[PDB]
Amino acid sequence: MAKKVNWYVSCSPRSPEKIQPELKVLANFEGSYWKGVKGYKAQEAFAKELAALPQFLGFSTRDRVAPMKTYGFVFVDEEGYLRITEAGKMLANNRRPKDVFLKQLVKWQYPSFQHKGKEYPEEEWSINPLVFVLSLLKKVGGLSKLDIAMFSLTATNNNQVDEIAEEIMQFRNEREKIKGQNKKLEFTENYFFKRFEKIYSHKSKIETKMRNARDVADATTRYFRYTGLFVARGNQLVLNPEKSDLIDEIISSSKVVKNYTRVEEFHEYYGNPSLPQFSFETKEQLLDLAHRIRDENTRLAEQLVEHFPNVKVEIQVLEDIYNSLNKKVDVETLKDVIYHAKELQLELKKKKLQADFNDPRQLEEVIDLLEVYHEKKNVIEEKIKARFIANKNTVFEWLTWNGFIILGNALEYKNNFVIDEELQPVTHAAGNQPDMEIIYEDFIVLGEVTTSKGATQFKMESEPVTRHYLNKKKELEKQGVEKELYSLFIAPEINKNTFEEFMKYNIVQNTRIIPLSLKQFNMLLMVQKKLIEKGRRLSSYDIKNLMVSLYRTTIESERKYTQIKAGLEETLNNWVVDKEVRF
Repeated sequence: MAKKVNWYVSCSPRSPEKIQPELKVLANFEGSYWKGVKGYKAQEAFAKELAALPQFLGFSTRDRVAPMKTYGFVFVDEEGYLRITEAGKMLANNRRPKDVFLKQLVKWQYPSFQHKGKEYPEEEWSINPLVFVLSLLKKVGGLSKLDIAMFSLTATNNNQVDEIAEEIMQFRNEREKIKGQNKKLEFTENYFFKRFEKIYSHKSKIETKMRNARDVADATTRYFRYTGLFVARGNQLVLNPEKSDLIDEIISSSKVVKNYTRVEEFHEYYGNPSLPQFSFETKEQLLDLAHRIRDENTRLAEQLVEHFPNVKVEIQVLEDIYNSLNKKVDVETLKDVIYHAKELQLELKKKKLQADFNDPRQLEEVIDLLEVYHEKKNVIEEKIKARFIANKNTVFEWLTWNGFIILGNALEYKNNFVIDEELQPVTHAAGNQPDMEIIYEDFIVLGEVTTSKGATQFKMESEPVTRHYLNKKKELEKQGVEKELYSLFIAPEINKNTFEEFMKYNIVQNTRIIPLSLKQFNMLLMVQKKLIEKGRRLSSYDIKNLMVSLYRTTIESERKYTQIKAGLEETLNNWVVDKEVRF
């Protein structure tokens, strides 16, 4: 048949936040001829402007554009011109972008204008993929990436939820009986092999399909987590329990519209970011929602403010946000207040972790997981696969960032990697950003981490770390922010040449890059764990003193690699001794 048997979240890009800067560029081409030969001039000029983005400096145009069509941001009208829908104009302008994605992905259906005709016959196809996963999870609790790959992508109709839920429950019951981890895996892989054989050099072909399903399941979890309707718990996608009422309405009102064959008519609906219109989206009920989020944020800050006065930052931001409602109480203003209020709630939740780390087992879990990264590559993959959806490179950013939260005292713990509504990690930081920026009262630390080693580490890290550092120093000067800037570079094993290159930049180009082995970083967290056991904890000054001290050693030590390396070990030990804790 021409007929496809699975749906698809493109891997270009694999994470949803990279659409917005592409779409902003594409919006400059609105009203250009875009189809057939008259369309060459515009597609070509777009290709080029898109090439200049930082995200491409460190493909076929039609492959970059396809997802923007699939999610209803853009279309080609019947006279062949490029048009940007209202959803695409909101996203280009960066207005409530997770809520734009949430409404586009809820309307997303097969068949559709992009997916119709002989390949997508109505006899087989009638599904809203995101709502299908919502309904499924109601039955099966959680789905791993592999579960999504095996069971979900090959659903082609909303009406299959009950039968696939049944099948999963029974697959988990068979697996559950199989004794021992390695036999469990074989069984899992055998079920997956046969299942996909019935669905589609032979063994080669069917393994390609399983791998494509795995790759797509990954992008699927990242786009779905971006809407906030789903979050990760361990290595499983689960429903977000803060969204239950929304998720029930979504399931109850979703639909596959029949009018998909004609472009303008289908996009007057699909391109409308007002739709679907949810019950609570009246002035009266959005007031109530804004007020409930205000109370949640108040409760969180109330409970932390005495022992963690760095919540003062979010308290003031909340006030600024809700003050808008002194001027205007219309639907659009209420939606902006709610969007920014939920963002600020996530900031309060990062500061809540400082309270959770008062429990020595929570603090020690981060230490033990960081220790996993001294093991062999294959051991790290397997241990991280069992506990996270994100790959082990992103999880190392996330663990290091938890490291900084454990140390305490920041005004802002700015992860540049993406996390979801439960603060679990999603996607690595972009190549033009440090992995995190930790902002303190009078200094700033860029956290730069890598699991890389050897020449590969020099190649991957030497230049980006120095450029991130000098870019931020220039930005701070431009903004008149007078705080001294440091970058803390952490790897399981710091390569000699990398180390030397940063020492050269500190003394020659006036950077303040401080390289610390993972072992040295974990010593810090062990220090703080021992202080908390005694009713004490590091102050902001303690952390500043460590960064200043280590920095001074980098530029004052004798120039030999082994001398600067020993100087740093000694400076670190001095600061550790000073804390009067015991190993």
